[PDB]
Amino acid sequence: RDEVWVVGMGIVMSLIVLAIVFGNVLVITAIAKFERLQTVTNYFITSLACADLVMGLAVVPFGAAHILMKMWTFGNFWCEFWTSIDVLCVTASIWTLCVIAVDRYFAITSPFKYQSLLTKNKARVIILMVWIVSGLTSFLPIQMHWYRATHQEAINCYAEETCCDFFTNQAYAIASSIVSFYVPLVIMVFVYSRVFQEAKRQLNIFEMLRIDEGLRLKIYKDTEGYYTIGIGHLLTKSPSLNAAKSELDKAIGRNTNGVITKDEAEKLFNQDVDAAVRGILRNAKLKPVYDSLDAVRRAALINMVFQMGETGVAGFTNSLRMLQQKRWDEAAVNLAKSRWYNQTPNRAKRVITTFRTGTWDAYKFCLKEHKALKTLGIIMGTFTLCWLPFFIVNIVHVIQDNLIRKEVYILLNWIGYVNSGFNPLIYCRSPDFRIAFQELLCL
Ligand SMILES: CC(C)CCC[C@@H](C)[C@H]1CC[C@H]2[C@@H]3CC=C4C[C@@H](O)CC[C@]4(C)[C@H]3CC[C@]12C
Ligand SMILES: CC(C)(C)NC[C@H](O)COc1nsnc1N1CCOCC1
Repeated sequence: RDEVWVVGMGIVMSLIVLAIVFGNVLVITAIAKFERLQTVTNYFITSLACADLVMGLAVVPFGAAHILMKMWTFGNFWCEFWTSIDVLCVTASIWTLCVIAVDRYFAITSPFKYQSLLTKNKARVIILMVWIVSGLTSFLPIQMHWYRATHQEAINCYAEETCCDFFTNQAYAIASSIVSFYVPLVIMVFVYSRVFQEAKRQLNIFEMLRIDEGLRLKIYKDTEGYYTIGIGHLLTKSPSLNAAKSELDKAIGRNTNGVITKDEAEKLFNQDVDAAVRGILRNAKLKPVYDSLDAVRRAALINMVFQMGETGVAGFTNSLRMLQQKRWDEAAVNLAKSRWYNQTPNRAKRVITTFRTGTWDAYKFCLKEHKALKTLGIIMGTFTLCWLPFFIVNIVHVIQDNLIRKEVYILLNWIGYVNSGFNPLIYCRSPDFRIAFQELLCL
């Protein structure tokens, strides 16, 4: 209990409280003030950040006071109430994460793909419902004293206003643990593993080419040096801006002035990728290699025709022969031994991998909408990494009470507590939240 331990642990607990509060009001302020961040996914994130803000203000400081003082100095009424809020916050967090997982599944399986089927009205209704049901399953078994144990060590701690050690009967510690944590966790891990499976299997040429070519609504110059716009649409071979601006207006049918809209860029991208497949079926050297290939490897060939041209890809006489004979790794080395690989290495390696593996693993989490699914997977993933050891030691204590000490029980609970401050830092992955944070912090 040395002076450097109590002050040392006192400082880190104080910093943990500050990092949780600051970080979460930052997230709540960002979604409430910036319209770009006003989505149904972010509505569940503000629900998650609220529980985290309640954690850092109402549970973590009183928990820190219980460790340093080695006793409870807030009475028996605030003891039960503090514990009830604590349980409510963890239940609401995992259930909102479960709701996000389900919402993301219904979105990816819908033709909208990355848009939720829920409106903002029903999303709010879903959010207050998790808090009403969580509030009922968290406050009622504690206020009614259904959680209470019948052994001497327990009953004496309830009577003492100095004690607030969570003593429970084996029935509450199993029922509340599976209903408030294990059931939403199992559903979340099973449902969110499917959203990752869907995102990868549903990858097509349109998403693949948006990864490789990108999207720039303004007229720019590519790696080759020629003028390009939208998703890899070459305008002219002429090194003249007005020459490229003239051929731009002729493609849309209006005075563009060099600026294009998403509707126009997508329309131009659709006819471009259609011209790429049209050229393959007309070219005598590319037509049989296309028929021999599979749906995913066909996209890799279309991609090559989109970038280099129909006659360009027909030059790989050896590589095309290898693709028909289905000698993927032997095709890869010849494709590596090219000017195309030297000029665009990050793009070529992905297309070459797609020919080898015959999967979308090279284009794994490359799309902006996929990064958003990865970020949400990290939010869910760290939560279970932080809470699972505490919830495992909780369902082990019921079978054998002497197997684990009280010192390791609080430590694993605090591993779950520090999670409440990680979520805001994980949102820095999104550029929308990054731009929001910088503006609110005035940097
Ligand atoms: C211990 C108890 C009293 C604290 C509970 C606090 C309640 C009132 C808070 C915590 C989380 C909150 C929700 C967080 C998310 C949203 C989405 C937002 O776009 C509209 C409001 C709404 C729906 C909030 C309403 C109020 C809410 C349910
Ligand atoms: C033990 C103490 C200090 C009250 N912390 C509670 C934990 O942070 C999490 O509590 C829970 N949230 S949802 N389900 C639970 N539990 C964990 C404890 O045993 C009963 C059910």
